[PDB]
Order: sequence, then structure tokens, then C-alpha cells
Amino acid sequence: MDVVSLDKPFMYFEEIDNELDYEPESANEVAKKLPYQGQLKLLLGELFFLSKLQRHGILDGATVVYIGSAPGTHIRYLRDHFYNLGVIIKWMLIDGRHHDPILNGLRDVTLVTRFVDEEYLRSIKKQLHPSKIILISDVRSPSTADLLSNYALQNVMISILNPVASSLKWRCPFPDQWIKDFYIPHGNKMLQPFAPSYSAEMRLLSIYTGENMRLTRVTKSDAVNYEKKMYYLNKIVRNKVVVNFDYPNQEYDYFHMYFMLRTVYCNKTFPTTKAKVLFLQQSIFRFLNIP
Amino acid sequence: MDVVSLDKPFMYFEEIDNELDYEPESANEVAKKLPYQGQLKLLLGELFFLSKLQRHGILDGATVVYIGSAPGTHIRYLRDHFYNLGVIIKWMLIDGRHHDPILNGLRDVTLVTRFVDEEYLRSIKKQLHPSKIILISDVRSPSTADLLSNYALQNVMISILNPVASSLKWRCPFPDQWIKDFYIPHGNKMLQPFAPSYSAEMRLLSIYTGENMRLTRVTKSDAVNYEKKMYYLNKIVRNKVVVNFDYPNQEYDYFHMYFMLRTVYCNKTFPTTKAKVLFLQQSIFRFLNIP
Ligand SMILES: C[n+]1cn([C@@H]2O[C@H](COP(=O)(O)OP(=O)(O)O)[C@@H](O)[C@H]2O)c2nc(N)[nH]c(=O)c21
Ligand SMILES: C[n+]1cn([C@@H]2O[C@H](COP(=O)(O)OP(=O)(O)O)[C@@H](O)[C@H]2O)c2nc(N)[nH]c(=O)c21
Ligand SMILES: Nc1ncnc2c1ncn2[C@@H]1O[C@H](CSCC[C@H](N)C(=O)O)[C@@H](O)[C@H]1O
Ligand SMILES: Nc1ncnc2c1ncn2[C@@H]1O[C@H](CSCC[C@H](N)C(=O)O)[C@@H](O)[C@H]1O
Repeated sequence: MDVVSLDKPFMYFEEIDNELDYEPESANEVAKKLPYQGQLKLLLGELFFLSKLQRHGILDGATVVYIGSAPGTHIRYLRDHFYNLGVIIKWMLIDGRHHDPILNGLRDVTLVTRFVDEEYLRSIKKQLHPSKIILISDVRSPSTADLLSNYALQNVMISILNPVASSLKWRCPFPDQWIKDFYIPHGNKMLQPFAPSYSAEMRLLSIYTGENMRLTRVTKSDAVNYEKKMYYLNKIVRNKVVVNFDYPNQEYDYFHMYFMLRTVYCNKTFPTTKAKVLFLQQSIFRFLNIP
Repeated sequence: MDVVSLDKPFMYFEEIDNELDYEPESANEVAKKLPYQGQLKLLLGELFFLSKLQRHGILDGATVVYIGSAPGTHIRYLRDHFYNLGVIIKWMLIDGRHHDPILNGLRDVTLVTRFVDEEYLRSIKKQLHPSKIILISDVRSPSTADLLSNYALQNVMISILNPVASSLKWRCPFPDQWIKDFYIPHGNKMLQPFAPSYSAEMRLLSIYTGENMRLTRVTKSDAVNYEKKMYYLNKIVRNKVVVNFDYPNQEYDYFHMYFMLRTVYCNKTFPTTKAKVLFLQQSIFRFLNIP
């Protein structure tokens, strides 16, 4: 068995302290071990992001515009969580694909079947006005050309919507498929527990202060680094059994999930953080029908 | 006579401490009082900007890419000034129009007759590599639609060229011709002595640290402010005779020119700042054939 003792898990990209030469043979390995693992991945990341905004007092009264939301099964859980906590939020879920029927019939959630273009963003901005917007993007076209186009759209989302915070899908193009250097918004590179086994995807979390928008250039050298740090995380770290983690499941992803869940607010008062987390996890797994 | 005593002149937009309702009748007033006033305007601004970079030690060894450079008569003066100071610089002047023949025959200056598009910027970037680039832009198409397009090109100039510093033409669209909010790079809004009488144009000066690029949103409310602050500067300030300014000419623009010129480096040693400035001004006016 692959045992180790860890203090904390890598929460952000920059914390990764090692790297590995990417082995293309990893692409043939089992990408997922849990049913609905993709909804779990998104649920934890967005719960983490949104709880932060609550902590900063910028969630209540906001309209969450989620682009690339369908099917969105896990979004029903997020909505119920903040709804039950007393936070007042409107959700606007936009995707060309259809949403899970569990999202219908809620006055606080608007479902839209539209593929967003810069022009449509303008109309929704004019229509949301004057509400504060929180953007969450998970749009999907992939080639490096598809990616750049997605990233280019995400940047236009921020410029037109002008949100107070944003969570953006972020996976750097692979060095061997480089096309050109580009810019992404500045934010924390949140790592994702339960991401596919060898995924190099993370989420870019940003909070917009002032009227400024800071970007950051991404080059091929950055692409090489992303590939090597993520490959090391996936191949090595995520395959560790954190034995000094007394918890029903000690696998790295549960250890990592624990640190995100410990930041979540609950109505119920618990005697320990461990009890709150077990509760949140049981709750999340039951909702998603994960054994 | 319109007399006043001033400590310093307004060097940057933010320093303007008052505003006036724009009077459209000002558009019919004499825009210029000196011959070649436009070359003088550009010369002082770019001398100011470039001397700053020298002060920060980022000029020597750079390639100055000037887009929208023609005719560029005043650029010959700039080139001679730094050339004679020992600073090593390559100049690349690009415009679809032809340059002043005085710019020919200098091994350190390349003249290009091309209307730049994003694609061309890419080729010149690949070709300048690996030199450090200093961008100066004075491109001209104007409607608010022409402006936005110009500004959009200037931002692509910075993203592709990735310069260490930049000077950009900046005039906010008028509030009554607003089209949409947009972003410009963050920089100092340098005011321009000898700008046309009622011009709302300034230059955006930026130095790029790290791999970050910070932008700033410009709205119609900003457009109203720009109009009112600039109108106050033009109608009131620029029409003042600074009597506590002992100098051959006491008009505001000369008082303002004095503060830019006092920052310029010379080979010759002077007993007073006043002597250096008079020298630089005499020199500049003689070069431009201004009486
Ligand atoms: C993690 N990774 C994946 N690939 C390629 O990406 C393909 C799809 O796997 P994926 O990377 O999970 O796709 P996604 O990012 O769209 O979700 C694989 O079949 C590999 O060919 C990769 N190719 C390179 N060069 N480097 C990597 O780090 C890498
Ligand atoms: C300074 N100013 C100029 N204009 C208009 O701009 C026209 C051209 O004058 P300009 O503003 O000097 O042109 P430019 O910025 O392209 O160099 C004038 O005939 C006016 O109609 C202006 N129009 C408005 N609404 N507000 C202003 O502050 C203003
Ligand atoms: N322009 C656009 N507008 C809306 N959604 C977009 C988009 N282009 C692609 N997408 C969507 O991006 C999605 C990526 S899959 C998203 C999964 C979703 N976030 C979840 O909660 O279940 C797809 O449903 C696709 O239709
Ligand atoms: N894409 C482009 N590439 C090059 N120059 C451009 C441009 N579009 C417009 N311009 C140029 O922008 C200039 C504006 S006038 C510039 C005056 C000049 N800076 C001086 O030193 O004399 C015009 O000469 C025009 O041809």
C-alpha cells in the first residue's frame, strides 16, 4: 500500500513542490473511480469558491450567472445549501444543452437554453442591471485552438458582465500543441479533488476590487511547467494514502476534500470540524447517489 | 491680462482639481497658435516618457517600436538626443504614410511603410526577438467606433509585442457619443503642453513589471468626467499667465513645458535648471523651425 503522512494537501497550483516528466501512457489509465465523479468535482470546487465569497460578504444579494451549466445536477445541491442558510441569491444557468429537471420550479433559478456569444452577454448584462454578478464558467467546445477560443470567451464574459467574482475553467494547452502565448485573468489556481486521474484542469478564482482587471500572460514555458507539476500531482500525490488522516477514507482526494469542506458554513453546530465534514460529505454523496 | 501664481503645473489627469461644463462653441476657436505645434506636442511628451525610462535604466539596449510615426519630423530630434547621450537604441518606425526624409540613412533607424494588423505585429515580434521592446503608439483612423477600434489595436500591440514600457495615444470618447464601456491599459495619464486649444487628448504611460498586464474599465461616467476636467484645463488653466514664473515666456504651456524639460538629461552641465531648460527649449524650437 502507498502510505504517507501529510500536514495539509496542495490547495493551489503554486503549492505543488515537485514535477515529473509527463508519460503519454497515462492517457490510457482509468480516468475515474466514482460514479458521477464529475458532478462531485464541480460541486466541491464551487462550494469552496462560493463559501469564500460568503466569508467576504459578497455572495448575499448576488446573481450567479453560470455559463456552461448543463446538466447541472450538482448545482441543485449548491442552490439548496445557500438557500437553506438564508443567503439570498438568484441563479441564471445558461447552456445550449438541457438542464436536469430537478432545477425546474424554483423561483430563484432561471434556466436558459442559449449558446452565449458576446452580443447575448451584452443583453443579459443590460437585463441583470443593476444586480451584482458572480460568474462561474465551465464552457466546453479539444484542440489548443478550441481552448484559446474558450479562454477568449471567458475573458469577454468578465469584461461585459463585469462580475464581482468569478470561477473559470482553466487547463493550460499542452506544450507540444502550443499555438501562441495568451492572457488569462489573475486569480488563485484552485486544485480539484476528484478531477479525472490525469487531468491538468484547475479552476481560476478571482474577486474584482476597484474598476481594474488584471491579466497574466501564459507562455509555452508555463505550459511545460503546468504539465510537469500536474503530472507529478496526479501520478504521485493523488495516489497517496494519508495514514495520519483519521477519517473514514484516507485517500489523498478525501484528505484534499476535507480541507475544502472544512471552510463551508452549516446551520447545525458540530463538536468538531471532523464531524461537520463527515456530515457535509455524507450529505453530498447521498445527494449525488455516490455509494 | 490673465495673471496667476502657480507652484507647479498639472502634470497628470488626476491632478486636475476642477471642472467645467463643456461649451460646444469652443470647437470653433483657434486650435493652434504655433507652427508645427503638433510635432512640438509629441516631441515633449516622448522626451518626457523616454527620459523616465532612462532614469529607470530600461531604455539602453531597447528597440523603440513607434506605430503611427509618419511624418515623424520630431522623431529625428529624439533619436539625436539619446544617440548623443550614449544610449544605444534601435528605432523601428511603422506607418502606411511616408516618413520625413530626414529619418533616412541612419543605421539605428528602420522605416517601414505598412499598416499594421495583429498578424504583422506577430511577425515583427518574431523578428525583433530577443530584444526588449518599448512601444509608442500614435495611430489615427473620428467616431467613437474608430476610437474603440484604435484602442483595441493598441491593446493587441501590448499583448503581442509585450513591451517593457509603452506610451499610448489616449482621448476618451465623448459622453454624448458613448457606444460601450471598454478597457485601456493602466498607466499615468500624462497631460500634454501645446496640445490643440481644446483637446481632451493625453498620453498613457506604462511600464510593465512581471508578466502581468493590468487594464482599467472606462465608462460613460468616466467619459463625462474626462470632458469636464479637460474643458476646465483648456478653457481656464491653459489660458493663464503664470507671473511668478521668471522665464522668457510665462504662458501656462511654457510653464508646463518647463516641468517636463527639467527631467531631461544633457551632456552639458548647467548652473541652474532654468539654464538647462532654456537651452533644451531653444534647441527644440530651432530644430522644429518654430520662431
Ligand atoms: C494530461 N495530459 C493529457 N494529454 C492528452 O490529452 C488527451 C485527453 O485527455 P485530457 O487531457 O484529460 O483531456 P481534456 O484536458 O480535454 O479533459 C489525452 O489522450 C492525451 O493525449 C496530454 N498531452 C500532453 N502533451 N501533456 C499532458 O500533460 C497531457
Ligand atoms: C473637446 N471636444 C471636442 N468635441 C467635438 O470634437 C470635434 C473635433 O475636435 P477634437 O475634439 O479636437 O477632435 P479629436 O479629438 O479627433 O482630435 C469638435 O468639432 C467637437 O464637435 C467635443 N464634443 C463633446 N461632446 N465634448 C468635448 O469635450 C469635445
Ligand atoms: N457559448 C456557450 N454557451 C453556453 N454553454 C456553452 C457554450 N459553449 C459550450 N457550452 C456548454 O459548456 C458545457 C460544458 S460541460 C458543463 C458541465 C456543467 N458545468 C455541470 O454542472 O454539469 C456543455 O453543456 C456545453 O453546451
Ligand atoms: N495600422 C496602422 N499602422 C501604422 N500606422 C497607422 C495605422 N493606422 C493609422 N496609422 C497612422 O497613424 C498616423 C497618425 S498621425 C501620427 C503623427 C506622428 N506620430 C508624428 O510623429 O508625426 C498616420 O500617419 C496614419 O497612417
